[PDB]
Parts: sequence; structure tokens; C-alpha cells
Amino acid sequence: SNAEASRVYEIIVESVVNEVREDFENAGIDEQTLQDLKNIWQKKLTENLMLCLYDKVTRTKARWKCSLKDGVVTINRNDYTFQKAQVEAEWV
Amino acid sequence: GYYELYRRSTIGNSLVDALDTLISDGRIEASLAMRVLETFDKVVAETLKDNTQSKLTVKGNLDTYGFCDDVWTFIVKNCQVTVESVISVDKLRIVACNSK
Amino acid sequence: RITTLDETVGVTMSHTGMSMRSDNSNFLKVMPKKEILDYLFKLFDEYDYWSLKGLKERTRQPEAHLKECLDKVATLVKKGPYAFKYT
Amino acid sequence: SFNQFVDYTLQDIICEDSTLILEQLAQISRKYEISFGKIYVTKPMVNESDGVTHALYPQEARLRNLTYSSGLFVDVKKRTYELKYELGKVFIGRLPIMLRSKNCYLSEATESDLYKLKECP
Amino acid sequence: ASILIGCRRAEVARTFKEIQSLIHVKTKEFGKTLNIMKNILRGKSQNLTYIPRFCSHLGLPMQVTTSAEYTAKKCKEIKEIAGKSPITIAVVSIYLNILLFQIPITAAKVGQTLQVTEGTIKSGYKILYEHRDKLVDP
Amino acid sequence: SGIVPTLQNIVATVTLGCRLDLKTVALHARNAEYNPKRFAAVIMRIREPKTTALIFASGKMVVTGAKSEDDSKLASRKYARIIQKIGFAAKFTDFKIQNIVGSCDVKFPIRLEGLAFSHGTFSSYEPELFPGLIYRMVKPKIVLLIFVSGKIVLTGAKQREEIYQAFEAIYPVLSEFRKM
Repeated sequence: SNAEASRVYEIIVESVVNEVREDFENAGIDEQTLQDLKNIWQKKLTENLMLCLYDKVTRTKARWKCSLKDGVVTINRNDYTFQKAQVEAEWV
Repeated sequence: GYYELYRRSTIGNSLVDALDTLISDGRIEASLAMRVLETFDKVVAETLKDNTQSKLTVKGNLDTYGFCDDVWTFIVKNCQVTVESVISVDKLRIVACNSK
Repeated sequence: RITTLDETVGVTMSHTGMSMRSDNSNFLKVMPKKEILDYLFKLFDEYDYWSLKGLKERTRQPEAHLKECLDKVATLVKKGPYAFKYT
Repeated sequence: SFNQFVDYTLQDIICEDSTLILEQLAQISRKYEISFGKIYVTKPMVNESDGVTHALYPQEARLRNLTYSSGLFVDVKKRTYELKYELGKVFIGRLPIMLRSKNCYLSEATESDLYKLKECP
Repeated sequence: ASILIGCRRAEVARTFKEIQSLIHVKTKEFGKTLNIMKNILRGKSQNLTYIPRFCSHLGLPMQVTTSAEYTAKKCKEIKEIAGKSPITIAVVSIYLNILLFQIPITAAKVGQTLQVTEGTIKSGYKILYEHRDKLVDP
Repeated sequence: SGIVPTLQNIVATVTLGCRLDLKTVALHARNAEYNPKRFAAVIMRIREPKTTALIFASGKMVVTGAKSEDDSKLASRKYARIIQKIGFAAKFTDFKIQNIVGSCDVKFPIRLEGLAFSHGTFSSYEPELFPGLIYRMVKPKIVLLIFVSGKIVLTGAKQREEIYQAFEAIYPVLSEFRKM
């Protein structure tokens, strides 16, 4: 559970709708169609994978350290958002 | 610019299923969904770059590692994650690209 | 009048020659061949006359392959106003 | 005459032609400048072969066949212009010092002090 | 490397950081060229001198200079650490011989003048203070 | 005496006899590291034995990091078996050990200055540059590193008998320049 993820999701929905509204008016479809994109999108929004970027990956003998920045992690049906991360893994 | 790996997340797959739902079930114009995907990549990039304050800590046994086309891919078994709570993970996959 | 430094000399004389202290002041411190061929023909579409060094500064890649790609489809003019240029 | 030379002539020569500038061209213009300021004179000294530098007396100067001189330093100032956009005590050489002068050690010595330094009054 | 060789032949002492401060030779290639040059000299067929030089850099009396001489020789005879390059042995020897008297320089000034780490002169000052017993000349 | 040097590293080269492509190899493989902007070769590692092999596009591979000869040969056969498992027609041929590195301890301090003075034609001692001593033995041609604490390093050998003969030929010289 996290309210920051819901706030980020709301900023993403509002910003995407507001920035896409221009391309929706250029195509000439409908504004209520974009409203249906927001309603269906938020309706659909209601396997342990980390997505981010690395800054430095060092290895010493069999010890791996990684510096990660800005990413979302899916762990045990729970989502997380981090600005920094440190990975200290050991290889056989 | 703006990598397309964030599309593989939960919200990314949700937006992909929503766009494919609007294109398949209805008559929503195509190609525009790709523009929604690019705007999605930019918004997730800048949002995760500016609206994040957490700091994780993963410590486990490195099962697999690889690097290709500025892509680091790791597979860790039995790793503990510390948020800023401790979470036990049996298998964790990490995919990262170059930040520069 | 001129001021006479009264110190133990060895300090100033140490600062004269080698004193193991440098810097401290900034002053006067100062590939597939086919794709490369297609890109070269695109640069020819932009302009027919270009120097080989400028092409090496625009394409941004290993230069040996670019030279081999320039010695096949382009002729090198050495004199005239378009000297050292492939056309 | 020698004392007036050491007092005023050094500062006059250093100050009359100290400024030198290098003109650097790039294609944005650039410049550099070096100027000398207040010169500094020492007392008489001797730097030996091993590297030790100590005070010198005229007697030991005559016995060791040395040169009764004193070290000279100059405040060297450096500047870098980029074109009027503006962004050290260096040893210059030794100067032989005349005896019984304001720079030599014997000018302030007394009778018994000259007898200690083995110099006739 | 030729200047350093001419310095080693004339019984003179000049540290690698001094010629390195004069000429930027990138150290490593300097060490290789100095090694093969020494092989050339061998094919064509001493830290004590550093003490008076650094004592001249600090402006110390003669008693501290010869005291750092006896301290340098004795510390060369006691073993333990052996050296870790002779420069640090010289600076910790002068540091002990100057902490024996009353002339104050502290560790920061002598560390910024002689270009030596404070943690290194204190690390050597620890075991040196441990061997303070047999280093007394009078 | 009674001290026997223990091997620490073995560097061998194995020729596969084919050719590779590096994006596909780095894409389909498991434990490997590849980056053309730094080193144009795939760094493949295995767990048993814990070794490291540098694989090039011309088929040449460098297996290094083993503590014994059987671990370098068997590890090389494991790397070649992995290459044959990826999808190339490799062949484990031309296995030649290129380097053998060992170390030992004499359990007494060693006079490096007197050793560099007596054996000046074979030693190269510079404490301000390297606190150890570089002794270049003629027969056998072995490069030895002689430190102060007594740790003796031996490198530059093709067989183990060269290391053993180097230590047996350097032991009396170390016993001569002792301290306690």
C-alpha cells in the first residue's frame, strides 16, 4: 500500500489526457472519446520485475554492486517507486 | 530518446491493454496509441526522475547477469529488499539501461 | 623602499626550485558497409561536395570502414576548389 | 650610490617594463598577461652543493672562494583575458652586495662584533 | 630519468615527486624508462641524505637534523614496517625529533609543506612512539 | 626448509577453430559480459571450477583463474562445451598453458637492500616505487617477487617444476639475507 503511487498515477493520467487532447483535436474524433479514454483507463487501473537505469556496476572477485536510479519494482503483487538503489549480490 | 522499457511495468501493460482495447473493440484511430506510448515514456521518465524519494536495498545471491547494447540484466535468488520495511524475494529480475 | 624577507631562507629557497607542489593555479593549462554507403549517399543528397574529414566528423563511426566506403562509390578530388573532397 | 641603486633603481627597472601580454587567437579571441610588482632583496646567503643554504660572512666568502651575493625575488602576477573579460614570489637571480652597505651584514656591526666576525675595524 | 641517474651517481637525493613536479612523465612510463635505463647502465660495465634537505625545508636547527639522522639510522635497524618508502620514514622521524623539542609546527603544516598525509605521519608516529625507548641519543 | 610453493593462478589458451557474432552470443548466453566500447571480447565465467575465459570473435579463448592444471583443462572443456551448446562448430584444440603463478612464505624477514646489492645483475629494488624486489632468475627463467615479510611470489613459468626449481634455487639466497 502506498498513496504516493496513487498520486503519481493521477498526475500521469491528468498530464497524459491534457497533452493528448491536442492530438485528439487534430484528428477530429471527439472530446467525450478522450473522456472515455480517461474513464476506461482509470477503470482498468482501479512477476517480481525491476525497471530502472544504472549508473555504476562494479565487480570484485565474486561480489557485484550496482547503483540504480529512478525505477519501479513489482514484488509480491506490490508496486514500488525508488529514486536510488544499491544492489549487493553474490555470485557462485 | 526515452527508453521503452517502462512499458513492461504494471501501469505500462495497463495502458497497452487500454489502447489495444480502444483499437480492437472500437474504431479508435491507430498510430495515435504509439504517440500515447511516447508521451507515456516521457511522463514516466520525468516523473520517476523528479517525483521519487524512496531508496531500496537488494541483497541476495546473484543467479544470472548479462550486458548487451547498454543493457544490464540481473536475476537474483533469495534476496532481501529494504525500503528507505524488509521484503523477502525468492526470484527478482532487474533490467536497467545506461543513464548517460 | 624594498622589503627584505627575514625568514629562515630555507623556506623561500624551498619554494624556489622543486618543492613537490605543482598545479594549484589554472594558467595556460589548455560496421556494415551497405548501411554506411546508404548514409554516405544521404550526405551526398544533402550536398555533393564534402571533405573526408568532415564526413568522419558527421557519420561518427570507425574511420577505416568509412574510408573503404569512400574509395568505392566516390571519387576523391585532390586539386581545384573542391580539393580533398569526395564526389 | 650603491645603496640608492638597491633602494630605488631595482623598483624603477622592474616597474618601468614589467608588463608583457600574449595574444591568443581562436576561431573567440583570448589574451594572457604577466606583470612584475614589488621586488624583494634578501640578506647575503650561500646555497651549498648538498642543498643547504645558510648565511654568508665576507671572511668565509674569501676563504671558500664564493661570491658575496644575495637572493632576489619578484612578485609575479599572472592574468588571463578572454576580449577584456578577466577571469607568486619567484626567484629571479642573485645580486653581488658591496661591503659596508645597507644590505651587507657588516654595516650594522660594532667594533667587538667585527672582531668576532674576524673583520678589521 | 637521466637527471635522476645523474642525481643517484653524485650522492644527491631527489624524490620522484620533485622531478615529477618538474616534468610530467606520467610516473609509470618514467619507472619503466628508468628501469631499462638502469639496465643500459649495468650493460655498459640511502634515505639519510633526504633528512638535511627536509630540515632545510622546515628551517630546523642542526641538533634536530643530526637527531633525525640517528633516529633514521636506528629506525632502519629496528625493522618493523621496514620503510613503506623512505619518505614517510623521514617525515615521521623529523616529526618525532621535532615533537621531542618545543619548536611548534603541528601535523597540518608539515603535511602540507612536505606533501605527506597526516594519517601517515600519525600512523608512523604511533609505532614510532612505541619504539621511543631505544631512540634517545643522549 | 620443507616449504612447498602453492599455485595461485594458471593462464592457458584454447583455440576453437571457428568464428562468432557478438550481439547474438551476448543475447542468447547466460553468464557472460560483453562491451565493445571497452573490451572486444566476451567475459564468460563458470562456477566449477571458478575460472574466467575471454572469448574472441576469431575463435581464440583465454581460460585463466584456475588453481591447478586439471581445473584449467577441465574448465576449458566446459567453456568449449558451452560454445558448442550455443550453436557454433567449435572444437577443443590447442590447449597450452601460458602462465603459472604461485606463492609461499619463508617465515623470516629478508634483507632486500643487501640482496639488491649482492645480486645487482638480477634484482631491481625500488622501495619508493615498489616495496618488493624483482629478481629475474636465469635458469630457470622465473620472475620472483621478494617482499620484506617473507612472502615470495613466483611468476613467468610454463610448468610446475620451473616454480619448484626457482624456489629451491632462491631459498639459500633468502636464508643468507635474513634478520631474525
